[PDB]
Amino acid sequence: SVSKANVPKIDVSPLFGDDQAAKMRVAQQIDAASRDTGFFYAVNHGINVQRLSQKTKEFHMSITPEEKWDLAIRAYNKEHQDQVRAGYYLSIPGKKAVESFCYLNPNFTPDHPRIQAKTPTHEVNVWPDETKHPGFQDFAEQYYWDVFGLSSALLKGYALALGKEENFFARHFKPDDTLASVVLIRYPYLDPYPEAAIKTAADGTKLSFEWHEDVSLITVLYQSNVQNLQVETAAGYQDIEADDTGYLINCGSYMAHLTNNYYKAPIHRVKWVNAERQSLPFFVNLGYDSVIDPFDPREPNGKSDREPLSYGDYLQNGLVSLINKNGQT
Ligand SMILES: CSC[C@@H](OC(=O)[C@H](CS)NC(=O)CCC[C@H](N)C(=O)O)C(=O)O
Ligand SMILES: [Fe+2]
Repeated sequence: SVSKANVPKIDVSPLFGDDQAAKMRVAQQIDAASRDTGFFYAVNHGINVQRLSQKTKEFHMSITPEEKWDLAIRAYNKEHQDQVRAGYYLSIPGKKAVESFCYLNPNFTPDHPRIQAKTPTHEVNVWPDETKHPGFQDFAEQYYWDVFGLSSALLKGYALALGKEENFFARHFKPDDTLASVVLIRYPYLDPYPEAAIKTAADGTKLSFEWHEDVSLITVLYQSNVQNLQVETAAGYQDIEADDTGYLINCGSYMAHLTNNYYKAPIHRVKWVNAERQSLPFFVNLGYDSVIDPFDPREPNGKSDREPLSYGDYLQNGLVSLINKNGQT
């Protein structure tokens, strides 16, 4: 009774290469999707998503309660005051179904100047014991760089789409300083599924996570093949078809700011489904001091009545606001 959202598949492979005309034809497809529902699937992205899913499953299904406390963010473990972002986010049986593991830039090491300075939103990742999870830390760090590479290519396409040179965003998206994160979200099957863990939208739809815009520049998402996402359009909420072979891409509210809402950050939500599944976002965040001057591609002089906002300010406020709105995940 809900209609299907228009979410085109775009072959992004030309964004990795040097065929400028072909990159422009990709850019156009990105422009079109961004102005329509705000979602598309990136196909021919080069990443082994089946192996991602398998390694992620192995982790989620083998990590023990003892380990989850030992890795827990501050919201679950007061001993871990430095873990605001990175670490384990516990479920609460009977009340909260979702659980997840977040990690940041592998280059945020104890000697990183921003870690030394204790700058907000920068943390050193926590990992489980290697002997209990062999290969996991190395797999996950490598995945960070594989999805970083895809995101750089995507950002070349968004820049071209907006009438800019292809490095317009990508120059602010750097291995040594990016605030990008990976989140490995487990949405469990539960029998019985507690009502407490199911939210209800104003329209009656049962949800697992309420409506929101993403806190990102763009978001680069892998999910299992279980339909769950909806996007608000002018025709109401529409269902996003699942595709476990591609990456679902959308703009976050930083892109909306920079573009004066020419590329809106689409409002979307997560339907409740009683299915064991994965939601594995990569949030494309810039550096803490990155500032892009806002502009408007619908105005002849390109000028915007919005003020510049540094990415670090944006991100810290955004993540707090999202927790206030939709709850601690
Ligand atoms: C379809 S919304 C994507 C995913 O939800 C999230 O990841 C939500 C909404 S985008 N994001 C967050 O909670 C922000 C996580 C930020 C992360 N802890 C960080 O520090 O970067 C889900 O529930 O499937
Ligand atoms: Fe989201």
